[PDB]
Amino acid sequence: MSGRVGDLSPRQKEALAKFRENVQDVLPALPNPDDYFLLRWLRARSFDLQKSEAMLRKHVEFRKQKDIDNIISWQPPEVIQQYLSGGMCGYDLDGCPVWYDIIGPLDAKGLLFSASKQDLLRTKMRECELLLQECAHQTTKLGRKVETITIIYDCEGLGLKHLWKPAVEAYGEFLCMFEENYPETLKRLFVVKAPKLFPVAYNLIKPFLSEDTRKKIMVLGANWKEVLLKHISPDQVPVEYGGTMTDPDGNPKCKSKINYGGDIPRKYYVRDQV
Ligand SMILES: CC(C)=CCC/C(C)=C/CC/C(C)=C/CC/C=C(\C)CC/C=C(\C)CC[C@@H]1OC1(C)C
Ligand SMILES: [Cl-]
Ligand SMILES: [Cl-]
Ligand SMILES: [Cl-]
Ligand SMILES: [Cl-]
Ligand SMILES: [Cl-]
Ligand SMILES: [Cl-]
Repeated sequence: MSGRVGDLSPRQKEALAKFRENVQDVLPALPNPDDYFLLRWLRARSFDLQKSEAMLRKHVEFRKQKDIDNIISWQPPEVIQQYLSGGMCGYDLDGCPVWYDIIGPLDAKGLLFSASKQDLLRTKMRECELLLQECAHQTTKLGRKVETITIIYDCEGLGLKHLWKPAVEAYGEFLCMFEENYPETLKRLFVVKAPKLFPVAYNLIKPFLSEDTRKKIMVLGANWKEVLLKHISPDQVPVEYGGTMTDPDGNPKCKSKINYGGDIPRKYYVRDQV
């Protein structure tokens, strides 16, 4: 029993009806408060009515404090726009948007020396909202509900520089934000090209992850391209990641969609310590 629309148990259906009744005062100000929306919060707290309501009400306050309704129109500062890696590229075989994270070339120190933690976190919030918006568009296009995302997490080049304490702490703040505000949004996360340092790095961030997220993390081995193509059509995957997708100009990295980071020029630095 999956706890999804169309599949609910009698106890889950009853809990959903009570939940909607209990939180109806905040629904008008939420985006599309359909059963699918409500059930994300209920599944995240195992249909505990008190905990689910507390989680949703905290999210309502987050949306207000961070101006989430208007965040898609907020373009990050130059250093972040140019050097914060990652991007949305393609859809998986079930129609879910795919997000690429590119860790190796990420200059975490340069970013923290060039941008406020608040603007870095706001940029990550905006990414979440962009992905949810793409899910809504896919839902309309496909005529069935699309509400999760697939992540390709490229750990090639992961190194000790990424485990600088302020970077780990800032990333943990992002992860907590994700868990508290975007529950039940991750479908699967594929870690590719992980080096030997990966288990230590993973242990540093596990404290910030939910058990639900941990269950969805799949660490791939040498045959990672093959595995990706079992989940995503080749025409939806960059050549760089085993597919046939390119930028319009032929570039196999699909850089028009995916930012590949890089070391941040000193002209962007705004502080000398963090
Ligand atoms: C993200 C923010 C707030 C600022 C950007 C600059 C910055 C602080 C970068 C942090 C660098 C850093 C600590 C990268 C983390 C490396 C940790 C790993 C490779 C372990 C694996 C991490 C996983 C599986 C978490 C994935 C989370 O579920 C996700 C939301 C994708
Ligand atoms: Cl520039
Ligand atoms: Cl210290
Ligand atoms: Cl260990
Ligand atoms: Cl563990
Ligand atoms: Cl599988
Ligand atoms: Cl420079």
